[PDB]
Amino acid sequence: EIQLQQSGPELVKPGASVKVSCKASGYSFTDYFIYWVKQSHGKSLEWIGDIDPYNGDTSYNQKFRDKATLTVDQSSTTAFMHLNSLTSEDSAVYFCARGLRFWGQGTLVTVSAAKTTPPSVYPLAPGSAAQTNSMVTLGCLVKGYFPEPVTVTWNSGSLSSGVHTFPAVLQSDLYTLSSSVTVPSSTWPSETVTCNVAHPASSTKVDKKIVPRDCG
Amino acid sequence: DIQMTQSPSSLSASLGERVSLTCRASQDIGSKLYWLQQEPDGTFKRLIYATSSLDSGVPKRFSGSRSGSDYSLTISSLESEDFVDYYCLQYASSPYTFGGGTKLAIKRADAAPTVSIFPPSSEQLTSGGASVVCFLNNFYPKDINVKWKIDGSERQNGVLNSWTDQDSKDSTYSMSSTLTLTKDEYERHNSYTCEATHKTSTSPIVKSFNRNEC
Repeated sequence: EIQLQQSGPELVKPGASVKVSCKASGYSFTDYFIYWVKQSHGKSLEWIGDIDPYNGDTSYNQKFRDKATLTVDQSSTTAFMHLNSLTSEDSAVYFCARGLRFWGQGTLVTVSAAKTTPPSVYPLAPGSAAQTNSMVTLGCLVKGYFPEPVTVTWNSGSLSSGVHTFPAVLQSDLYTLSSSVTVPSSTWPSETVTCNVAHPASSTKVDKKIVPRDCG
Repeated sequence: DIQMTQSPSSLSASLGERVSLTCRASQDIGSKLYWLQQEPDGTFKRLIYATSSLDSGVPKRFSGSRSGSDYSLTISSLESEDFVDYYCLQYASSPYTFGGGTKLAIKRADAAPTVSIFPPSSEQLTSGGASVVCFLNNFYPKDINVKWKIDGSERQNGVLNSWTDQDSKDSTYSMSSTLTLTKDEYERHNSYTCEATHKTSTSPIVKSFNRNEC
């Protein structure tokens, strides 16, 4: 089968450069043009350029001529996209493709000046005794970390239903997110509820127990 | 460059329903249009080439057509795997350009948010900060607005919102809203209110707490 296998995620500072590889297999590499595509925001798509592998001939979106440089290696049957002078605007998922028909899996590129920072985890307990249909919603607030991702669990994965972990927002180079869990009033606070927050990039794992603070 | 305006940008429908997505070309693109499908893991696949030709192994419920400058992808009878993203692409003239996309979402009964408000934790206060968080959970349809009020006065600054994708199990959406202040400015005021206005009522859902109450 035809495969296009791209290299892993890149995390670099502004002004740095990056070089993404695209390994092609299951057809004659030089017979088809390789295309490169930018996806911003997780949706919007832009053609960057394409390359003829038989000769080295390239063609660029004028928007990307001073940004991208496309090359190949006939032996490794691999196409490359080198991106220079990186800015925040360059953060995206970049795809290679045979024509615009068969697609690589994409490569996440993130550009940021931020240093690795594990999150602060704060418990979110209701301020009052009020119930709604014998349910309590509890939460944790995961604030000021870099880079993505964090993973949140509740009771070490024991509480999996009624959970919403929200996408992170960026404030001032750092990320924040929240997680809610809803359980019966009869289970909390008679039973402990704890959020578990792992941050692979700093190899930290933090627990925060939700402690009642209402007064009946 | 050629602009491909794609509509709708999202569409609610249900299993068995028939739907259509459209791309309008700003210049004659002839029959040179691809329809692409994208899976949630980011995997792209081509469904249609040359406006109306189905790729090998694409189910027959998919068709492409054209009228004047409008190009459409029709799904005659939706299946569960169909509720993903779709993009047109023109290759008549370089630079090749894409429509902005359509996400197909699952139709369900309207549902009001369960709204919850949370005072800043004492751990955060101790560090000099004060985030007030409001969850607006399990509502349908997707559109919703939140207003913060401090001592009855509307507050816009320092508010950050985040929206989940449609729940895979119950097809609802959720929102979180966080108002961040310094400890000092949090302690100058007393009533913190989160107001949620959703299609399921003319009357907003109001949750508050007072700084010193339990």
